[PDB]
Amino acid sequence: ISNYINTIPVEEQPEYPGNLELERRIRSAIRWNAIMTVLRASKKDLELGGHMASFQSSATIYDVCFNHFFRARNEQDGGDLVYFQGHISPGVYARAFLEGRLTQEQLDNFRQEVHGNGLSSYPHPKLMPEFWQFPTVSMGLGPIGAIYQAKFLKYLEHRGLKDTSKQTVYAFLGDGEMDEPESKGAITIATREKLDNLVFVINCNLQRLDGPVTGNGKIINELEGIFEGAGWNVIKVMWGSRWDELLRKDTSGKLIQLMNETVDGDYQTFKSKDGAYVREHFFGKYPETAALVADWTDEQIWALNRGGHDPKKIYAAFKKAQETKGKATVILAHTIKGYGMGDAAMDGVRHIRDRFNVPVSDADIEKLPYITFPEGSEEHTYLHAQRQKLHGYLPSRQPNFTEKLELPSLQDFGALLEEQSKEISTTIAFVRALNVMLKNKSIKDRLVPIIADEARTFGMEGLFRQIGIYSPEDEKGQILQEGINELGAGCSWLAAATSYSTNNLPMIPFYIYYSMFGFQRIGDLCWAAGDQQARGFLIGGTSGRTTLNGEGLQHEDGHSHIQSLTIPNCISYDPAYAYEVAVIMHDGLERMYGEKQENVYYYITTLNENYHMPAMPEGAEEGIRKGIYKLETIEGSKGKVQLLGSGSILRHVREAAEILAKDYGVGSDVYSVTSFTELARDGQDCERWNMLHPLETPRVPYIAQVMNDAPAVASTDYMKLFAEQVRTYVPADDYRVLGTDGFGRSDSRENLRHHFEVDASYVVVAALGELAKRGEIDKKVVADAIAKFNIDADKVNPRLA
Amino acid sequence: ISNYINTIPVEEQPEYPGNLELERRIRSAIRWNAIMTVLRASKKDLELGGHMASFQSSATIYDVCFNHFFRARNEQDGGDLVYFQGHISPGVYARAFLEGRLTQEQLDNFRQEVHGNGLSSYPHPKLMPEFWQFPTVSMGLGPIGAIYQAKFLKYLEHRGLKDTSKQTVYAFLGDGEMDEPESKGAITIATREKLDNLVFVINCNLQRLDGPVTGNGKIINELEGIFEGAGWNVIKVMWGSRWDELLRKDTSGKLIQLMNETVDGDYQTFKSKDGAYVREHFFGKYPETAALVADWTDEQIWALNRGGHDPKKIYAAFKKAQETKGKATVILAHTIKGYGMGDAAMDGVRHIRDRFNVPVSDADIEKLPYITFPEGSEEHTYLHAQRQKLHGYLPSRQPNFTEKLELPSLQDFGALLEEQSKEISTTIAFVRALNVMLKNKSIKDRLVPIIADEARTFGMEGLFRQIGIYSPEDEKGQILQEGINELGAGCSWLAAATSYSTNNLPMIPFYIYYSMFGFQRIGDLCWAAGDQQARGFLIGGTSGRTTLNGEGLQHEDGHSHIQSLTIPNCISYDPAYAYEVAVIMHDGLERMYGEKQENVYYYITTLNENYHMPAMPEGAEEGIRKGIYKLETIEGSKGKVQLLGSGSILRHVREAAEILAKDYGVGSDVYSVTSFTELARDGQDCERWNMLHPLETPRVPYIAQVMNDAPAVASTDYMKLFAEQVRTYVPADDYRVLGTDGFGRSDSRENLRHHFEVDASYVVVAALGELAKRGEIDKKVVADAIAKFNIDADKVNPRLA
Ligand SMILES: COP(=O)(O)[C@](C)(O)c1sc(CCOP(=O)(O)OP(=O)(O)O)c(C)[n+]1Cc1cnc(C)nc1N
Ligand SMILES: COP(=O)(O)[C@](C)(O)c1sc(CCOP(=O)(O)OP(=O)(O)O)c(C)[n+]1Cc1cnc(C)nc1N
Ligand SMILES: [Mg+2]
Ligand SMILES: [Mg+2]
Repeated sequence: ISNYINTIPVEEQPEYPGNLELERRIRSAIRWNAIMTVLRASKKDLELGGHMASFQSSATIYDVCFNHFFRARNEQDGGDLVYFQGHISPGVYARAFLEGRLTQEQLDNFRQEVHGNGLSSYPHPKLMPEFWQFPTVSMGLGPIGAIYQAKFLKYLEHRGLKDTSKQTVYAFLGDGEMDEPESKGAITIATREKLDNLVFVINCNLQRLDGPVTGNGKIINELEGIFEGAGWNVIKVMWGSRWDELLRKDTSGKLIQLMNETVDGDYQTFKSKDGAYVREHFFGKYPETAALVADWTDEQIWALNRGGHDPKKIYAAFKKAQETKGKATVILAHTIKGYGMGDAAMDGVRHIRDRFNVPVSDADIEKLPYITFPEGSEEHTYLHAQRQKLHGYLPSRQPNFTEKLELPSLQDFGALLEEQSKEISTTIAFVRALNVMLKNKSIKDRLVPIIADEARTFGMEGLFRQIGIYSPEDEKGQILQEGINELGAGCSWLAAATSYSTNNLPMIPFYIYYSMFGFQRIGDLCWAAGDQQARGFLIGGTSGRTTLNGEGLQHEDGHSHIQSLTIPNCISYDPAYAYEVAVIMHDGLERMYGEKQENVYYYITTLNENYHMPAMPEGAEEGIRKGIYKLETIEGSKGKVQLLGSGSILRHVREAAEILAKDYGVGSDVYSVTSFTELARDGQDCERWNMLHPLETPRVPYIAQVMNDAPAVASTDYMKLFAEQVRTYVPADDYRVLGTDGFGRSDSRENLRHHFEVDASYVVVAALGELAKRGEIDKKVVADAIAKFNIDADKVNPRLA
Repeated sequence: ISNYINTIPVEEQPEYPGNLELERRIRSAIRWNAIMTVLRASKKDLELGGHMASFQSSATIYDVCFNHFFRARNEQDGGDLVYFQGHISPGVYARAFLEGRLTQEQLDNFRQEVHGNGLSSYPHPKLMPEFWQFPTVSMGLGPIGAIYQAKFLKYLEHRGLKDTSKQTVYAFLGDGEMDEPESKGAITIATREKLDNLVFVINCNLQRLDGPVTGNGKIINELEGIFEGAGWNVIKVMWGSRWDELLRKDTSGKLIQLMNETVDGDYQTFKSKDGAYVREHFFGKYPETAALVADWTDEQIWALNRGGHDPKKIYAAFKKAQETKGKATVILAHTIKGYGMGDAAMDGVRHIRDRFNVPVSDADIEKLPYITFPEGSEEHTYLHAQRQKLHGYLPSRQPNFTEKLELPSLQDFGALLEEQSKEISTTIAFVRALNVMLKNKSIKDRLVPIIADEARTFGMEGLFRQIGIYSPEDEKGQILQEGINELGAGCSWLAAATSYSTNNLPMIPFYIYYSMFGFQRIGDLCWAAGDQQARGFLIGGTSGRTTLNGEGLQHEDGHSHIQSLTIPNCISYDPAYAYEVAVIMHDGLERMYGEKQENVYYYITTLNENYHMPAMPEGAEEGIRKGIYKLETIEGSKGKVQLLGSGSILRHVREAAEILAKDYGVGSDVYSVTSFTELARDGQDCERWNMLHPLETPRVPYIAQVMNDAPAVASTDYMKLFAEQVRTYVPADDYRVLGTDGFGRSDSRENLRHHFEVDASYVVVAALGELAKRGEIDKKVVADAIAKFNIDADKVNPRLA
């Protein structure tokens, strides 16, 4: 911790390069337009919401950056990647309007987007695909997202894929937001990886929403203490220019002592009072500090301002950051929340128009008019001139990449479509599939395999040799080993998965990890990734409740597919065989990185269990993509059922089919369900459309074009809801679903599959019971199966075990 | 960052209080048994798994704590709260066996728990309720959980509820695990709250699972740097006692220097070579260093050990931690992963036996025998004596609290059961219910309201005047204000929700926050809370996709219920009315904290929208708790349907019922569904039971007892699956479900409810559609309803919008 004053003394401060007077004029119009946008919205009385106090506190910080630092996307790179603090969006909209990028109508449609000519409350690429870039309103994600984005830019340079040396990643953070663990939890990575292309800008207004961040402490010193300790370059922007003479003339050092000892709570109390109060309670603390302003008026004392509101102090900080190498920089900008808003914290607008000398008549002021600068005016000219010098306007977003990739054909995965020699797992199939992609000229080096420590568990260790591990194992290494850090790996994945948009350089990441620690652990990032239109693959390894058998409660995943189906643009699959994994990976590659450029990302659960991998049935490709296909039908003259399975449990459902046929004379149609969720969505879309077009030919759910009406049983390694979700669309009156509801526990696969009532025995009993209800076999046969199979009909429901 | 030597020089090192040689005899048996447990499991060839290398590196650290520090649960307090690193569990089981707390048959069932006499892979209270206390195997949750547990202990002392001053919270962490953002992201909280009852014990073996944490750096210095920066007391336990004469003998300071410049990777390299390669590639760096070991044998060099393996060095650290006040302490213990396992990390077993002088003869070694110390032996005597002086054995867990609470009756919530004069929301209902609880003598001071910054948004402000904010606004304050930190808040909620077990002191937490930032953001902690048998309330405020209308994509929650239903022991509700909220909160209170002591926690989504709140219908209580009740029946002669709604959307389904009756003569039964998830679980249980008891009369799902066969339509503020999950159990041929699938966006509630196709007009069209299909009405009237209601039949599916 250093003294509570500016890091950069005035004698080391560079001359300000812009026109302060003209800049303030434009900045005041932006402040005004932002407040008009939100006030106009609130007048509608539709609970639209919106904030003003935060942007008022950081407007000058953004202004200096827009006028002198921010590079826009250009022909060479995506420009500076700015993670705009979410709730200051009105200020960004206000500037964009001023630059003629948005119409008044749009501002008048702030927070009213459904009908198409409105603006989102916050940065949401999915809602405004040509405008916003990084979803930041869920606090804490921006900081860690920014760290891994800066690290990815370095990666692209080190790998010789793109020169990104001219890009800087700015993460605009709140001080209260720094309390989210995700906020400082990975700051150490920036020092490890020497991220001198990263600048954290923390708006230290000392307040969060309902009160001070740490009233009895000094948040700025806390921030400086931990960032410095983590090895970052810390630049404090504490006091404005009026304080300089004061600090210089004070030979006693008491003013510094006084600033050091005063806590946040008191500094906040001062700004809520007046000049006389500050003279008595702050300077009045010591005779020497009292003497420094004895000859000042109370009004002159009240003029003293925080550093984050002084363009000269701000510039000094951003320029210094720009020259700092070998590590990242954090700028702690001291501001006043609700700056210039008066008592507020219908003439409160009058106060604001007076305070910022806004050019709005006391006559028109009732109309909450927006201010624009006409073409040819000083303001208009300067505004655009500064932006053109920095390559244009930002934020801006390109929705599709321009180059054409020569993707592998499904035939290139031919080896995986044949029966496999040895028993292997779908995870081994995944690695084999990746190897096929790594032989493809067009995308081999665009692939970004990502792992969170665990590689050996996934048989990925065979790649540490072939393509190497990134380590600026050298800087040309291709694999990203992020350690025990799922959120960090997900942030690398996200940066890679959106490179097609931000850098017009499509990269195809495959992040494989323990499925349990996917959506459950980084779900807020998975949602944000959907918002950011990520295109990549999330491979949930060691998946299935009963399949990662020895690991237990906190590892046995029988529900990640329930979490993943809540993300609209995530496409999820639970393949049982190697050929399915290949057809799915190929399809995903084609949809996301082929000419379609579909904005979706994939989720594929894979397994750590080896078993026989048969050849793909001729023509089953499309059915695998759609979510289901008939594997075979076994004959039997005593009855007929339908049996569905997915993932590791399918082979057990097939075992049940053979038992039903040979022991009971019951034939069956056996289906592999590669994606219950895609089938459910398809069924939902068909019935929605049918409800809306009552006079037309009703659409038939895909699952109904595959299944028939005989009694059906489904079993998977996931909770029942995974397979039950398609009930409405299954065309049979009986559809029984077995699943792994309940907490996991350690045991053999055999014991867990019996415990969770999903093994072949339970599928047979479920099928026989349906026949028995139809009077096709004696109920005693079902009772006898239960006993023969050692099934305990009265053990507690696994959900409650 | 200090020199790469012990923080506590030998001159300030207290005399070790124990019998080193005897403790080693005991420790060697624990080491042996842990290994035997894992090897015997491996022999079964059931992919059970388990670890050995990690515990071998930290065994002595734990051993010193078990002999001289760890306080067991006693009559005064719950003892020290030890968050044992998850994968060192075999060592804990080995010691417990040696203490006679576990049997040999239990060790032989390591990782086979289904049949009842086994041991979980890791610390899972849900699976071993009388043994484990804290779920730590999901890395990163242990450290932040421990920080807030330590804070909660202080809270209990300041509130005057329990004297926890003698309790220390120990978090045993791995160095690789420190990369999890949750691991270091909340550490400044320990400094703000002066948590001198918290000790972080980081096993710095320089390795994670697939390689070194940071081979090109020095993870110990990185850790010291940031913890020191966060205000913690850092104690580095670097070198064993053999280095003391050496470090002192060096006058050039070349050794200190040599130690400072060597990177993690080099150090790991050395421990795989031998004294030879060490006296040359480490000591043979500077003539002054290689000269210190001039008169030394390559064997005496190879003898130099890391501090984490020397009990004298370990004791000093823990003793210094125990004495420290005003801040938390972190101990960085330098160890060797796979310590003493030689060759590897019957020949390897022979090596272990010899290396640690294990009392196992050549004749018995092939049987992989466990060792025990007979009563009367020195080892047995010492083992138990040390533990008795420390109040007993740990870990151990008490599943139920002993005191009897006098809970408020449902009558005490009478005002909430009546028709409300003022239009209010379910969130206002929750705050009022809390207030009722706050007037109950027995539980008023056991309630723990928790907020993450936002209180004003939730109308929680009126409570500050009543009970205040915990702020050591004073240390008697009842409300926990955790700032912008949902994970921290969840950890405080967990600490409070499990106080009933940990301190035999029931505390009832109510954590209210934006629902979107619940399971989605802290889902891994929620799962873990289930494992920890948490009994508390999670209130997802501002819930529903269309109800928090202006906030948009990262705020509009139409899926938290899909995430919460994956947790077995979480009970979820989405009430529409104030009376339902009171009935739900009363029942949860009774279930969890009444005599039943059910191990579940509640999740209730509440709304920010005000509307008319009717009186609870006579006798609806049981239906409200079970999940559904028939609100009303509307007469009609043209047809009849059933309409279901929950949350804020029920109001609209009720309006659709009026329209159906007024404009189309269609009558209906209207049901409020307070919990689609509890109904689906009930349905699954009935079907599971019916399948398992084919000779019995089929049980009928509650929802089917309540409903009839008339065409049904359901609408909610969540994705369709929320209501579709009960499809199988709805006894009607048609069950259409409207829901809010798709990303949220900003707009008026009216525009979003139309966009997401869940408003009254869509319910009416859905119902007419079913009647037309049945022939009751003409399809043409369905078509005319669509145009009449300004419904765009061809707009894109909201899931895709
Ligand atoms: C819906 O509007 P809101 O509640 O005002 C909003 C914008 O959603 C905010 S703003 C806010 C306080 C921000 O305080 P900071 O000091 O970080 O920023 P500022 O002082 O405003 O510059 C919080 C906690 N949240 C809520 C919040 C909480 N948790 C997460 C993960 N994200 C949030 N964004
Ligand atoms: C299946 O067992 P496993 O992989 O050996 C296990 C126990 O599951 C572990 S152990 C482990 C490495 C531990 O490294 P540390 O340096 O922290 O500890 P140690 O060196 O062993 O003392 C990881 C990443 N995981 C996996 C892991 C990853 N991510 C989370 C959130 N939790 C985990 N626990
Ligand atoms: Mg702030
Ligand atoms: Mg380690």
